[PDB]
Amino acid sequence: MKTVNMKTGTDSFVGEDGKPETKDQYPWGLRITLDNESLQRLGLNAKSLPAVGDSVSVMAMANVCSVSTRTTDHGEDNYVELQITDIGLAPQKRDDAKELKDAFYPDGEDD
Amino acid sequence: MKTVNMKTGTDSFVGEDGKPETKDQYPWGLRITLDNESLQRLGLNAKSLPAVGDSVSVMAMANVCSVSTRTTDHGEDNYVELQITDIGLAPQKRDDAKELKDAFYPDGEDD
Amino acid sequence: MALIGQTLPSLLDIYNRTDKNGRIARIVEQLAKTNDILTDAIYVPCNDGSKHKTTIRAGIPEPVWRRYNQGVQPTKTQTVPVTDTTGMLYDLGFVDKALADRSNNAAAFRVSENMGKLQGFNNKVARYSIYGNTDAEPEAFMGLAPRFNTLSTSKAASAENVFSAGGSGSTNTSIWFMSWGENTAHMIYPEGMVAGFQHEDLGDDLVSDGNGGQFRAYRDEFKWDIGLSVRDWRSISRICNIDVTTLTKDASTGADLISMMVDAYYARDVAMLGDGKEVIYANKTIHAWLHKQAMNAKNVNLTIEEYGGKKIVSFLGIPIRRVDAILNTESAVTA
Amino acid sequence: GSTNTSIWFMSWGENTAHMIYPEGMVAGFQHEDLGDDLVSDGNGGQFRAYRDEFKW
Repeated sequence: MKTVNMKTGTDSFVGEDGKPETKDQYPWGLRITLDNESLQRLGLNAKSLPAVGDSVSVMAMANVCSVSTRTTDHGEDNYVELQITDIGLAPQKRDDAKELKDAFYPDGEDD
Repeated sequence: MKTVNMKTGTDSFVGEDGKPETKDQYPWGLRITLDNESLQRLGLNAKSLPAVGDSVSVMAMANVCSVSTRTTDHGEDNYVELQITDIGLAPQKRDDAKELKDAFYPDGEDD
Repeated sequence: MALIGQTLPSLLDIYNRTDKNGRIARIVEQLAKTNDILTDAIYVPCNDGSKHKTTIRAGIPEPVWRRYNQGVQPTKTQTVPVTDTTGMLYDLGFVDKALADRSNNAAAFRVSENMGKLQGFNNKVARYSIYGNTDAEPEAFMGLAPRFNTLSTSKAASAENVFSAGGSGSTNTSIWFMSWGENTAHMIYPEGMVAGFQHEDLGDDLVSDGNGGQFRAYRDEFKWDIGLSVRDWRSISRICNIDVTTLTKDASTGADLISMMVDAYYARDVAMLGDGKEVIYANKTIHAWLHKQAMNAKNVNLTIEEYGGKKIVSFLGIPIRRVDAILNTESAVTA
Repeated sequence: GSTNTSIWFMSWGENTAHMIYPEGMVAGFQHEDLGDDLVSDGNGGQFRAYRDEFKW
């Protein structure tokens, strides 16, 4: 789980942006209840951060965000209210690490 | 008849072989009973000969091969034990000819 | 010139399965090389639409000695939710309505297809019932891995062994045994395989994208959804064992032995009573080996006329069945 | 690092003494009244509740 929305890879090179990728994520709605997800395999070192966003098609407002350090396998949780588009995730920043990326949708926790 | 496997043409030019391209004819099996085929139409000049080989996914191991001389329209027959990859055919050789190779599967024959 | 690794049944199949002196099918039927497994499990649907919650608890501390007047303070027991996920998996087959009718009658053909697909299916499901869990979901088991406790809960449920190597992952297999009733959960439809359906329409053909397509066919598929439960971390047992050096040395000798066979059994009861059945699992090889080595115990035996001990299906008694594990994994045991 | 455990065995009849009144885990007592608060001192309090204790 699941196609629509997005899958890995994205990915992560020695230096990457993060605004990509995958629309459809759709531009109308609100929300107040349940879940989301995000993880993957082999990190390398230090600085990283996901994010979100919303509008129609492009720019440029709002956030929720998160931050992590290096480890292999992780996760935070679900979103809040939104304008409506979620270009998210929007990773960053440094390191090297070609490592695949991530995905989202229902979970699914550890035993 | 039929798609998967081989199709014409290659087209066996001046100076090269025709090991290309089929990837893959799969890599597990053995073979001893039924038939195959190979022929085409216009040639140009002199000695040509096909062959076959196989390995695990790439190259290179044993062979079987055959020999023929100049004429238009032909055909020989089958194969003995092989692992599985069959990069064949592998035609040759010299003079100056630039047209059309063959394909394999059921008869065939004449009337 | 052909380009591709053959999806769909090329004529090679229909000519190997074939039909000579007629006929209909293969003399019931074709046989052979696929291993066998058990499980053969218990299944349950789970509230709600997924997950399954449940709770367990994390410590219940602590009363203190009252000193005649003062110290008490309210005390509070806590808990935590738990249960996990699952996923579906399936294939589908295709034929060409023409070729399956040359030669005649496809019924036997398709029946052969579904039986073979079935055996491969079960093979894969048992293959991933024990390993995995770090990829694109379903599902999870291995999560007893770490060797010692305090870094996890492991410990008592792991019983364990010694040896192997820290710089060489070769090889030594492993043995499991646990009790059913710590179920396997499924989403609200029947249990396993169920396929079991029929379709006859038109392609579905040439890809990318694919400059056309269009041909008629005769096809269907087989789906499966499952998801084990943990329900409780206990009533389960792991081992590390041999390796084949000592596994051969153990003919009747005693340096690196089979003793854990009892320890694991005794590492259970609280209770936590639950519920009705238990069973021990082997990977063949260790099965026969255990038989052959157990015959020669200088102690309890003496038999009658005569050897060699009529399999093992007891001990003690809790019947044991055989599954397919593997002969190479990793260390991670006792400490 | 031993750390070695041990095993025991004795007999009952070399009893367990309890102070001239009931025995074992007793209670089992409920009532219903108010708080009370956090520490120092802490606030106003007074809110009906469910109370109980077990002594030994």
